[PDB]
Amino acid sequence: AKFLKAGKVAVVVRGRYAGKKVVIVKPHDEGSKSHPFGHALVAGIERYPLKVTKKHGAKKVAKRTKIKPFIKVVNYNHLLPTRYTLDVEAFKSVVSTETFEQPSQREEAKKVVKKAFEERHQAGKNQWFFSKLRF
Amino acid sequence: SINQKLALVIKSGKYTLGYKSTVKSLRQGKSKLIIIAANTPVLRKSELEYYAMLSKTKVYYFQGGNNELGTAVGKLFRVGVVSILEAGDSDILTTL
Amino acid sequence: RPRQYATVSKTHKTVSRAYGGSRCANCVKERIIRAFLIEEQKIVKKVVKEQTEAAK
Amino acid sequence: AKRTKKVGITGKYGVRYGSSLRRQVKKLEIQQHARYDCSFCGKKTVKRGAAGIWTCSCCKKTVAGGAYTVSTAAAATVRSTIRRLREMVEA
Amino acid sequence: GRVIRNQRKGAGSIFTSHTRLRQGAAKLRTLDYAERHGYIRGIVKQIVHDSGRGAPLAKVVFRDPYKYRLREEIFIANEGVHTGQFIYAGKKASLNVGNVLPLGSVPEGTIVSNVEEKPGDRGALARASGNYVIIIGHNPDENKTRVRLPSGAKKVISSDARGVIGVIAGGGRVDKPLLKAGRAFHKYRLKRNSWPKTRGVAMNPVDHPHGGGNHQHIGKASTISRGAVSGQKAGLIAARRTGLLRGSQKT
Amino acid sequence: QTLIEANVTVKTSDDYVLRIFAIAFTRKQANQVKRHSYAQSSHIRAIRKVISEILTKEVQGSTLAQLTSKLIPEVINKEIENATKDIFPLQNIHVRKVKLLKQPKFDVGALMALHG
Amino acid sequence: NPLTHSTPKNFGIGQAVQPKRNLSRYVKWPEYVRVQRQKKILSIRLKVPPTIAQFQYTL
RNA sequence: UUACUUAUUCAAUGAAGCGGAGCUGGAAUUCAUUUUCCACGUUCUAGCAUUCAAGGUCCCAUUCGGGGCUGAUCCGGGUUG
Repeated sequence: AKFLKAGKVAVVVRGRYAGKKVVIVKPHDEGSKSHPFGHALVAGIERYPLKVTKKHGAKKVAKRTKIKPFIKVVNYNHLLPTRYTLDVEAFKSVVSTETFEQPSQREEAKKVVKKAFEERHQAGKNQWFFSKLRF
Repeated sequence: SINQKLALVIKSGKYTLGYKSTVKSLRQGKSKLIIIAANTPVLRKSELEYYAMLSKTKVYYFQGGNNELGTAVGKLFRVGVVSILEAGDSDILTTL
Repeated sequence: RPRQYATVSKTHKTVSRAYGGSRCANCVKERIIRAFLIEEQKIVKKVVKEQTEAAK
Repeated sequence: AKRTKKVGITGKYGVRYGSSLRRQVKKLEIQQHARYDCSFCGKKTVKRGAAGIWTCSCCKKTVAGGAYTVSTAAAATVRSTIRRLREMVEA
Repeated sequence: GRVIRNQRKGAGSIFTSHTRLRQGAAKLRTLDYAERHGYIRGIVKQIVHDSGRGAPLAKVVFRDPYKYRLREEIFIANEGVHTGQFIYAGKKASLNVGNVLPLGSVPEGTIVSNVEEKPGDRGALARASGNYVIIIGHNPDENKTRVRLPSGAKKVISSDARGVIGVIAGGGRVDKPLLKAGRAFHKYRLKRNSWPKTRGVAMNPVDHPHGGGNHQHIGKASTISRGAVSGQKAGLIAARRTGLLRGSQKT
Repeated sequence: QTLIEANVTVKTSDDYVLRIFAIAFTRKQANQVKRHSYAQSSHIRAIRKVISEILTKEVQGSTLAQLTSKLIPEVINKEIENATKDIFPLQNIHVRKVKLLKQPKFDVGALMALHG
Repeated sequence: NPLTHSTPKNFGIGQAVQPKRNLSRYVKWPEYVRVQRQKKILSIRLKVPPTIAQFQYTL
């Protein structure tokens, strides 16, 4: 009956990324070394894309379709799970506990996640995930 | 009566008391029944409903406040929500 | 005092979270949860209305 | 501990104002200074700020209610009456 | 031989109301489109004590249907209305305590308060603490509603007049004896300059029609005609009857 | 002998509600040598509940004209007797006054239907 | 095309801010405009003597 | 007493939804189908709702953008009582 899968979509409600839609990709339910709690490795969107209309010719379109992601180790209690699910293949390999604690490949994984998120947003899919939570 | 079922569950099976514990149980998938008091705040009640929908567990609404739910569950404090993990001897999961 | 706030930099007047210098963490969390849950409630109510209209 | 036989809270008034007036004031003063259950959280935390203002400090809520009681008998009667009328209109 | 207390009160220099600490006029929202064609949902956000008034007031917030902004209204709080609560104002609102349904919308026997005398005057009847107006009946043709007023009175008013359903909060206040000239002093020092009152028989004949005499007596009958003029209307004005009552209100 | 009186407030599909009475008695059965033959005061409850159920079921799905046309032939008392024979024969269980508590609009079209 | 979506707001009684419609019917006109229109209205609403209605009979 | 409103009087509103007819359906079930009525997208939650609005459609002398109609029915300028 577990529903904290390695590919699900939640919203972070605590921390600097409060109210931000993220995809849980690596669930560490049975603790860890530096985080002996029930937590998860997730990849959210720090800056949502702006709405796109027929009245911009490709340039404002690219500017408003730019995506700025983030990766985070976050507690389950600070996570609010949602029924939506995101595909995790392009960055599951690049997101792991070893990629954390070290900013160089932290930014590298951020680049990979950014490329994947931009591709998946220009593709007309996962619009709820790529939309913005208003509160 | 439902109070008798709850007392039998207390005596026989396993349960957790409180919102934090019951949310933990719903996330870990070991909770089967979630009893929510009538006077539980609507935001908390809807959050528990969403968690139960996600984890495919059954939700029962106790017609009574947290004081009455604590009295039924046998403790002398307020419980706003209880989680039933195994009934032990009652048929509370099979009923209703 | 307000003029000291004017002369003080932005970091001390706010927190990095959304609604940083205006609302507390608990209130922000409660309103985020309320927003998401009420939107989900609205979606399921909309599909229920659609299906019952289609049936009738 | 019973320090006074029958004056209760009206020992502050001592001897003045008359026994009957002091008794009425006593009944209403215990009513207004009592602690009441909060229908939303279930804790005995509802105090009175002013007449008709009843604040629950634990859950940070305010309720409109009687001058010396959280809910008057008239308020309960009109609650029942409007509930009955609403149910009749609905069904 | 000199102007009397009520004559001075009418001029009203020191007899005006002390309105510094009042929280604004307690009126219902305007009847523009939504209150007469549907309902608008507002949040009662805060419940406060209005100084000089025995009933609490409610700071409520609605959304402006025409421009992006919030509109704050000062309602008279009904009993049971709590903070952060959805109240609903309009023709199609549900019969719940705190809602602002019109009289034509509420059914027979309903208990309403702060009811409008005419549609759009934002509340005129049953506004004091613990008071309410009962719906006695409806006349759909020439749409009208017969209601009972806290004075035990019958008034027939337009069915489009609104009123918040329930009873004014802060009831039973007058049940407590004031017990002290100090309590009366504070009450009236926040209300207006009308206390303490000296008795006309205690004043001098220059100061009052009741003044003068070697004994403190009124002298003439204390029932005054309705056609009497200013300075003469002291005592009982146009008293139909007089003396201790024995019976009921005949209603 | 014991009297049993019952009343129901059955809701009508024609936007009416019919308040209906029912009157029954216990009677000296054959082979009886007793003088009173009183019921056990719980039989009375059982007869009251069965009468209420049967009246409600019969009135439900019926209009005023159908109700009158089935009340006139005096078959309802025999139907009640048939349905409650098991506890007692129970003859003369007649169905007392029915009255409408409110009515819909003036129903000019219903008048044309009745007079056409 | 895959980036844009169907927003439409609902303009119900308490749904969303009403759109900027034509309020030319409800313009609080200047006083002289009001005198103009109401003077015409009064002239056509009163029973004019035949000298009017032999005028206003332009060829 | 009668079917009046324009004089006059009263009260509000940033003079915003007035009157009438139409889009859609539910009715007695229509003695032939606007003939009579109604509704004209919101009630478990102290969330949000604002860039001549997104979409749709036609036209683009085509730069980092637009124009008309629509979305948001039409007529009468009596702001409403």
